[PDB]
Amino acid sequence: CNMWVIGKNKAQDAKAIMVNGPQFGWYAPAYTYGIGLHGAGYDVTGNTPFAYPGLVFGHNGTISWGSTAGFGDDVDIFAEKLSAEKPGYYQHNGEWVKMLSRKETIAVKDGQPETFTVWRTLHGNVIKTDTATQTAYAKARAWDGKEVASLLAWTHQMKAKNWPEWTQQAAKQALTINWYYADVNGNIGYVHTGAYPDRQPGHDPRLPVPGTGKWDWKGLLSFDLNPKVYNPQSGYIANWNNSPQKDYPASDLFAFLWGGADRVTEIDTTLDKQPRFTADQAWDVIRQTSRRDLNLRLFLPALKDATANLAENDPRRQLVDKLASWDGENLVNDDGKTYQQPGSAILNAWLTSMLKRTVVAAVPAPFGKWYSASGYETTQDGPTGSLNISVGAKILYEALQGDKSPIPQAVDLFGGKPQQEVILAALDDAWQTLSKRYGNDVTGWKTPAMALTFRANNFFGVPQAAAKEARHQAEYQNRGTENDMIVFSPTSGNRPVLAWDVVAPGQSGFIAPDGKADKHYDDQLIMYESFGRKSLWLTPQDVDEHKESQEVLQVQR
Amino acid sequence: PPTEVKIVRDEYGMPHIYADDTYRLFYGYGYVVAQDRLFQMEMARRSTQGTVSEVLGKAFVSFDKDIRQNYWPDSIRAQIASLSAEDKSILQGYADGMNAWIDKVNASPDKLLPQQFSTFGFKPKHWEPFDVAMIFVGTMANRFSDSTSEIDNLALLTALKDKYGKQQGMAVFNQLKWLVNPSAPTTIAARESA
Ligand SMILES: [Ca+2]
Repeated sequence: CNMWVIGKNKAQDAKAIMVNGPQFGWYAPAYTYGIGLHGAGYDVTGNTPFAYPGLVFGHNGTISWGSTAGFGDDVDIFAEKLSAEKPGYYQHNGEWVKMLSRKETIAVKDGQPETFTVWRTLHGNVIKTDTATQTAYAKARAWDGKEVASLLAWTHQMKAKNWPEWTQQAAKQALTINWYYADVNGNIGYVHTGAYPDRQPGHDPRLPVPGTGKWDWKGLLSFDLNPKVYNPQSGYIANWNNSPQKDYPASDLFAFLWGGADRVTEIDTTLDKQPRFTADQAWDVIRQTSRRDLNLRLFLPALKDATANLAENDPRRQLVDKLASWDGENLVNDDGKTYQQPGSAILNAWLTSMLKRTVVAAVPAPFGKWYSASGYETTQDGPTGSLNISVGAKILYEALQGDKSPIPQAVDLFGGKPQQEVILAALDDAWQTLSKRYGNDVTGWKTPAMALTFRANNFFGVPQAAAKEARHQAEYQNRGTENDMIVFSPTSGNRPVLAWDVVAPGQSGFIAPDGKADKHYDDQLIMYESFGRKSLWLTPQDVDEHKESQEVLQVQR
Repeated sequence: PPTEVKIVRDEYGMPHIYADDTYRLFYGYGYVVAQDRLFQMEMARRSTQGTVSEVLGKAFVSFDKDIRQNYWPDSIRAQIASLSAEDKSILQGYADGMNAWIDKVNASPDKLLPQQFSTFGFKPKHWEPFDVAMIFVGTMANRFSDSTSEIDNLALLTALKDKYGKQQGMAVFNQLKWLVNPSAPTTIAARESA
C-alpha cells in the first residue's frame, strides 16, 4: 500500500494534498465500495473495502484520512507445556489450566460433514501441536479483544475535525495500521497505529517463547509510544509499507524487512527535487511509481563497477551499458504485449542467478528458497499484488554496501571471492538465457510486458463473481487497487475541498437474471488504466447537481 | 421526518445516504450495499466465517477449517453484546438495511436476484450484526494484522545452528532477519524522533 501527503509548504495552489494507493490485489467486482454518509453527526465521502461502516479512504469537509498497512510486530507465539497424562491441559504459573475448546461442524454441499475441535489458551488459539515434544503453539494477538473496538474507531474518526479529536480515535485502533491526516488549514499528520505488547526484558519477538508464565506480556504499551508526526519539517509524509520511524522494529515475518533498500525511496526521490506540487503533479506520481523498476537503482552501481574493465563488445557489458541508458520506467509497445525496454527482464535474470549464488547458497535447504525470489515472478495473468524489492534482494544489497551497511555480515555472502567475480558470473548466466531467446542484439529484444487481472475470486481464493467476469488489463501498474486524492483549500475552486477517486471495474457488480449488466458494472475500468479519475461529491448541492437516481424509504424500529 | 432515509446516486452509481440518526443512516448503507454487491458480500460473509463449502462443495473444506481454527466467535459476540445501543445501532442498522433489500429480492427473483446466485445454485439469506462485524474482523484483523512466521523462523534458526554452530547460527539469523536496520528509509525523519 502507498501514500504521499503534501503539506502547506510543499503544496502549490492548495494548502494540502493527500494521495492514497492501498494495494490489496485487483478484483471484480471492485475491492472497495463508494459511499457518502450524511447525518447523525457524519458528513463524509469516499470509498472502503468490503463496505465497512467506517471509510478507510475519504474526507468530511474539514479533514481527510487514509491508511497503509503497518507491519509492526503485534503477534507472538507461546509454546504451551502439556502433559501426556492430561488431554486439554497446559501448565501455567505452576498449576495445570484447562483449555477452552469448541466443536465445529462443517456442512458440505453434496458431501459428508466434517467435525473438529478448535482449542484456545490464555494466550490465544492453538495453531499446532507436537505430541512428541509435548508442546502446543498458541497465537497471541495484541489486538485480541479489541477487534470491534477497532471497527468502531475507523468509523468515529470520520467525525473528527482536528488533530486532537482524530488522534483520540487513532489510539483506540488496535490493528497494526498506518493512519494519515490532512486538513483545510494545510496541516498534515501520521500515526503508526495499533496495540503492541509490553514484552519481558529479553523476549526476542522473532521467535516463540514458553507459555509457562514467566514470559507473558506485562500488558500493552501506551499509545504514547506509537510513532507519530504532525507537520514535519520535511513538508511531506510518504509511505510504501516501509519503516515508520528510525529504530522501530517490523513484523517477525521472515520474508519481510525494512532495510537500506526500500521502494518508498522511489517516492521520496520524486517528491524531493520539485519544491512544490500541484494537484495534477501529485496525482501524476502514481503513473511514475506504477512503472518504476524498483531494482535498477539498487544494483546498477555495482553492475557498472563490475563491468568497467571489460571490452566494449563483451556481451555482459552490452547488457550493463544498455541498462545505464535506461530511465528505469517501463512502457508497453504498440503491440500491447512487450516492453519498450528489456531492462526488467535483464535485472530479473541477473538477480535470480545473483541470489542463488549468494544468500540461498548461505542458507541450508529447504530454507534457502525463501530468499531465491527476484521480485519479478509472474504469469500471463500478472502479479496478484504490488511489486517490491524481494527479501533476497534486500539482504544482497546490504552485502554490496559492505562496510557502508550497519548489518554485520556474519557470513560473507560472496564466499570469500570478490563481489565483482560473482556479479560477472551472474551476468554471464543472464546473457546466456536471454540471448538464447531473443538473439545477440539487445536493441532487438522485445521482452514480455506484465499484465493485470481483475480476478473473479476474492483474496481468500473464494469466488465472488462468475469466472467470465474476470477482466484483463494490458498494462500491469504497481499502484493502488484504488486511488484517491483529496485537495485542501484549492486557491482555484470555490469549495474548501476537492476530492477524486477511481473504483474499477465500477461501482456495481449487479447482473440481472437475464444477464444484463448494470450500467455501472464496467464504467470505470478504462478510466483506471488511463490514470483517469472521477470527482467525489460531499455537499448536498453537488450531490444534487450530479444525481442520476433517487429512492426514498420509510424505515423504523 | 425522523422516519425517512434518502438515497441519492451520482453519475457513476455511487450512493449518498441522508438520514437523521445512527440506525437509519447505516440501514441506508446496508440497503445500497445489498443492491450493488450482493453476492460479493454473501461470499465475503462465508469466507470470513468458513461456511463456504456449505454451498460450493468439497473443494473448500480445508479453507473453512483454517478460518474457524483462526478465531473465537464468542469473543466477538461478547464484544458486540458489550456495546452501547448507539454503537450497536451501527451494526443492527446495517444488517437490517441489507435484509430489507434481500426481502425484496426474495420477493422478485425473476427480476432482482443477481445471476451468480442462480449460477452457483443457492439463495441469499438474512444478515445479523455478528455477520457484519466479521466482514471487518475476518479481513482487516484476521488477514492483515495477523502475521507471524515465528515457528518457521525457529525452524530456520535451528537449521542455521546445526550448520555453523550455536553462536554463528544466531549471528547469521540476525544477518538474514534483523530486528532493526539503522539505514532503513523511515516515513518519520530521524530529526523528528526515534
Ligand atoms: Ca512476534
